[PDB]
Amino acid sequence: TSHCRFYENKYPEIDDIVMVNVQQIAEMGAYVKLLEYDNIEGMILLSELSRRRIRSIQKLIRVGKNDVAVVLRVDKEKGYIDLSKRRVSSEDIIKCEEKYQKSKTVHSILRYCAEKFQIPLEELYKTIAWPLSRKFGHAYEAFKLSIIDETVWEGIEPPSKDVLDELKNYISVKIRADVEVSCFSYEGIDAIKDALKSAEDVKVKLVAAPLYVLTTQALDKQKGIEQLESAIEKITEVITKYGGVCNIT
Amino acid sequence: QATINIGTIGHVAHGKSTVVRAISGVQTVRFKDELERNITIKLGYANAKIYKCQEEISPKCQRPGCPGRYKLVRHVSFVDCPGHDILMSTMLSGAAVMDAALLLIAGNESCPQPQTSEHLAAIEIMKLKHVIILQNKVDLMREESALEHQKSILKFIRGTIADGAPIVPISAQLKYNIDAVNEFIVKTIPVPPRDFMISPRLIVIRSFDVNKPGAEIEDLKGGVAGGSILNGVFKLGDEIEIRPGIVTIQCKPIFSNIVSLFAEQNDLKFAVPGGLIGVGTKVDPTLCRADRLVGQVVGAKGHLPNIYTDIEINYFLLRRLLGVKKQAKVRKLEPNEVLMVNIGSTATGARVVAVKADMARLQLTSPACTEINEKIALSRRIEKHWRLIGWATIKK
Repeated sequence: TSHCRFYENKYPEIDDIVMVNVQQIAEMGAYVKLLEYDNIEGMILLSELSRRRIRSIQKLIRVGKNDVAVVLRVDKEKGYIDLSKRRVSSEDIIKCEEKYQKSKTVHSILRYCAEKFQIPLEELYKTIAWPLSRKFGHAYEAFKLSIIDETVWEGIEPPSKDVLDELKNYISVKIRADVEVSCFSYEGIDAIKDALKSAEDVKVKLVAAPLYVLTTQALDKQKGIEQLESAIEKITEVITKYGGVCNIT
Repeated sequence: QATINIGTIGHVAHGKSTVVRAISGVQTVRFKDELERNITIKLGYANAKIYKCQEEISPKCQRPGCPGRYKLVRHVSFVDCPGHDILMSTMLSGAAVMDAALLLIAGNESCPQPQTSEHLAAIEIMKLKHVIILQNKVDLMREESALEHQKSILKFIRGTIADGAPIVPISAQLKYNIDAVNEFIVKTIPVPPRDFMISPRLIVIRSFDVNKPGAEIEDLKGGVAGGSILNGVFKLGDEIEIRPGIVTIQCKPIFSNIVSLFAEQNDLKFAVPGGLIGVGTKVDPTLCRADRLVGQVVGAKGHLPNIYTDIEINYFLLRRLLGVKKQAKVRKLEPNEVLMVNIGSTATGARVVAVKADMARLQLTSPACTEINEKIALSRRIEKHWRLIGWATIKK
């Protein structure tokens, strides 16, 4: 309905690396909820959080914020489970942070699908999660290859094909220029045509004989810096060889 | 194509456009949002048909009884100018482009209306005495009042160069009595002859780009010049010089090869003179932007018009001025004063170098082109806007 499991085991089995946020700290340590099994919660010890004794003025700035944590021990039938982040290496922080960003960007693409197609969220989640997360790594680079190699969609069935269409629909900028062709010539048309035949092959629109609205597409937003400028240069080049006058905004 | 340039003249907010509509069906538009509610800047254009019933508006004789079809006489084009005393330059331009005139007087509005009188004077000056007079707002006036008005008009037109010019009582809105007008168009206005060998000269009043908002540049259009010919059949595939030039202070003439010579509603091989024509040229539509080719002279390549600023004028003036109710005394022309000198289509601001007995020497702040002797209507600034003083000829 709202959110569910990762990989069909009720708890984070012993000595894996997950991510939590600290909820409140009074005397036990934090009541950390697990960010992978969202509604569940565990806890963690005071001496386990760093080695330093945590000030209350230090305790207030940390609550709510999330971090990474390895798991020491787990009751298989109780949710009363421990966590740990003193015994977490520096590389494992970035590795599990990348895994959890991966997790959030594969959860957000199914949350609205289940809650706007109005079906039980867990069943189609797990029918995706058996072959794609058991065959290899889970749904991020599975779905970046699924839109180009369609054998992923036919390897396992969803209970409906509208969520199929919405998942195909989710994962699958203009720089405005008002160049003023103020020409007073006889070979100007040809020049304009020539200009069109190189600056458009990005979005060029005629407004009148002088005014032209061209919205040059940028990829890094800064890659259209090298495009607009080029266009301008071309324009400058063009009109000296024909007879007219072009001025650029 | 269009056989004779027939102009429309009258007072502001009388219904010249309305009259045109009544005649042709072709609308003068009334535009630029100012002019949508009020009054046009550009000339209004319409194409009227003459195919007479001899056994008309449409080439079929189903209407006037006899099924013997409408016998082709002519096709005529309108030259409808602004009738405002502020915008008179356009009117002046129209005048030395026209071959004949059409007067418009309203019933309930007075007989010595200033603007109308001014227009009449202008017409007289510029050899346009072929005026068909139209009583317009008669769908308002009494059985006696109208008659009185007519009588007054007759009285007025006794000392003028118009002597027995025909008067017709029409409704431009109700569509009545225009048969007579049509008849007169063949009757009282014969077309003055316009040949092959008289040196080809085009007089431009309008600049046009047909560059529509939304298109791609891989599908482009050139520059179209809206201008009239009064000598020389321009045929498709000729080179042109436009001679008042382009400004650098010195000016340099513009060179354009013919894309098209378009008249009526369909593009033609030729452009036989005595008609107002849309000439597609290889020239930029950026120079045909709004109103840039207004009052410019076009000649076929291998020709010499001269671009004068210092001019020898032979001038003649009135006793008492026009444009006003309040017809003020003509005080003598004052040296180094800004007059407006209208020559064919130009409306140049000129300064007086000398005043003699019947001759004056003029400085032009904008250069005009004289090929022949050239017809002039003169204008002056006494009461803010430009009033008509007199007329001239370039003594060259």
